[PDB]
Amino acid sequence: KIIHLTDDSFDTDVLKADGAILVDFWAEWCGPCKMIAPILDEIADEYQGKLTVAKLNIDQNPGTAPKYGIRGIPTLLLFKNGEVAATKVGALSKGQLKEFLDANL
Amino acid sequence: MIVSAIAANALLESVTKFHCGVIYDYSTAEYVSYRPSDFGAYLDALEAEVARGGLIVFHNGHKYDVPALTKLAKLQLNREFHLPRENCIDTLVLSRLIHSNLKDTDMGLLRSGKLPGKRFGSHALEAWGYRLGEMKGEYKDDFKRMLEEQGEEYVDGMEWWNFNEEMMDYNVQDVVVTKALLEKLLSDKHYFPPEIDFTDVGYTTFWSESLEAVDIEHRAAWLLAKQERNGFPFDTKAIEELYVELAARRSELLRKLTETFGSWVFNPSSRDHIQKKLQEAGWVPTKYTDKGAPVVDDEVLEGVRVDDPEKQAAIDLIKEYLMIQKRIGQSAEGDKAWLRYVAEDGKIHGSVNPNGAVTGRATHAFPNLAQIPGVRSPYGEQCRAAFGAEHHLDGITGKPWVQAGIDASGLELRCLAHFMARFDNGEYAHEILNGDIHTKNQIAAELPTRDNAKTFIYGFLYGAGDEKIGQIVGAGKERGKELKKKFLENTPAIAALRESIQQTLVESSQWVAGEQQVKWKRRWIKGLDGRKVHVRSPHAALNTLLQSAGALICKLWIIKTEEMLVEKGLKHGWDGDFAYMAWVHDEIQVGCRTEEIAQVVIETAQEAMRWVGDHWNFRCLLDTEGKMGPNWAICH
Repeated sequence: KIIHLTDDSFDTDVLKADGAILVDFWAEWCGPCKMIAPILDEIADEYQGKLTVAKLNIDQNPGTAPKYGIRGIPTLLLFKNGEVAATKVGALSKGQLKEFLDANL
Repeated sequence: MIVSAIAANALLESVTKFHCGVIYDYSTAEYVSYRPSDFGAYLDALEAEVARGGLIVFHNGHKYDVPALTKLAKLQLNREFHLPRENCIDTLVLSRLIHSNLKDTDMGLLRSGKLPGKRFGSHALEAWGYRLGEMKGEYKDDFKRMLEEQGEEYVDGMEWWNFNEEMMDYNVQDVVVTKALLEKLLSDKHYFPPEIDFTDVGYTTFWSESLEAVDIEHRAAWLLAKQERNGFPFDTKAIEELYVELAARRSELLRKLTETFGSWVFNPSSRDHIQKKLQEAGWVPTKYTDKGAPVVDDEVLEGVRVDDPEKQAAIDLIKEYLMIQKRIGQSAEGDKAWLRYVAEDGKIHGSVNPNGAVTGRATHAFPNLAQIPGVRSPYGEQCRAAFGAEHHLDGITGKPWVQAGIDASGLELRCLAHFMARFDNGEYAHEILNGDIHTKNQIAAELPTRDNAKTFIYGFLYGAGDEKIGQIVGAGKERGKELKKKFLENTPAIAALRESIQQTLVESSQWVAGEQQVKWKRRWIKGLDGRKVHVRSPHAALNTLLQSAGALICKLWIIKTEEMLVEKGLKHGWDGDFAYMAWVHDEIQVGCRTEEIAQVVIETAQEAMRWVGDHWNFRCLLDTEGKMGPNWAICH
């Protein structure tokens, strides 16, 4: 229940996608992202209908991350109609994400 | 004989005022101090020693003191002051002549704690004061610390701005070190015989009763010092029109080489780049570089094959890119780039150290005039065009001077024929004159092509192993032994050459724990003028012998050529008829006002080259070849 984005398919799956899109700007060899990858799997499952969860590996898709000023990873970007509504960098929790999204939902 | 050293306000290139100078007379055994209002009498005191036919002792005087006192006398006193080259002695040159093997010598000097780490092996006046125990301090430091307890600060090199009583005292300090260093050089009996106390002789006795190397080095240092002041005319606009073609190419290459690799930044000249790359494109390093990860390795890059066509095609873009940085880093962006060194006369005044080597082959730096890319190397054609006499005006007509480039025709192989004429009775020497010596070496060493003989003869003579030799035929260290031994059997004289000479410096040799503890007869090979030319290992040494002959040949060659040109009637400089612009080992670049003068320059150099061969009774025949033209790309 997780979306893989490239550079080409970032325009259609995210920028032209209606609804909240949560993008993980992650990489192959990084630490806090390897921990939250199981977290997004259950959140993508729970927020079915509401949220679309997507993952972008910036080692293979490295042209998109600079555009959105990715400072540290993992960087979560809540896209709302091509625009970035709220962003969070690093690891996180599910209850705190729930509070976060339902505040923006 | 008098000993002196001076203190001015700045360097030779913008000095304006004479501060002080001290003159120790050996006949008076007493010093004399001079001050800014005593500059006039100072020049006369030097003229007086010239009238007696005595000697004047300076440290780096040939290159700085003498031309500065000529320059200062024109704007301050408006008088002409030219110390004759015969009546001048340079302790710095003798130090570079007598103590060329300082690098080892410093080991014991280090153990003492007497020699600074910043002044290791240096031939500066102060550096020798610690060696002889005469350094009560240094003017620059007795200035800085005393400026603290005065208030005001310090600017990089402000101690020479104004005449101060502390400079006058340390001006003496430079003089007493010159005297003691002179006597330290005169106490070497290999160069200065005991039968003559040179401290109290005329110039006529000094040069002839000293070793011949003493005379050449002072003639060499005087001439090359003139060459620096002449400088090399420079087309600034041309090099500027190259950085444009290169920076644009660098950025365009950088762009294509950033589409092939992402980031989180593609680096032009980083070692952490190829280390991160190619071993991700499918390349496993054949050869590494030391403690961790291979270096840039330009060599393997030609042979790197990766299954990724884009990565593979990008390799050649890296090859060009790195080279673009090289020219740029030499012509623009370098700290010692050419554009930074162009003087306000439209010339590059590249410095040159006379005997800055064991053999006597000179060294060039600031900027290294002797490493300008060749016309065969990419963009070297344009580079060589930037260095030309045509890039100079003219004192009268303004019509660009013509350049004359004369090189020593195959000096290395003829030098080999000379030392081996002692064993073959002029056999190999005639093969040079008869021609196609590389053809004979090809037959002697059993090589397939003549070009393979060319790369063989130089590598073998200079101590190459078997890899470079093996890679000639597409092999490794294996192929080499039979190629070297076969050449030895077909050319006995070369083998016999290393027999008597290499066994002239040993009694018996011995291996101790992997180190050869050779019992030496003398740890120094005699040059063509009796100087000491040390080596290291007796396993070859021949390379040192041949390069010593060649460098000593050209040194005398460029001296006599100028001497004959002056004798024939030509005046040296941009205001006369010709000007030395650059000396590069076996080739020289001479500026000439008219084509007629250049033709004489070419002929004279050949006449001087035959004169050198007759002088040292060279067993082989020396020839030279000249090229007339506007610049350096033409003269070679």
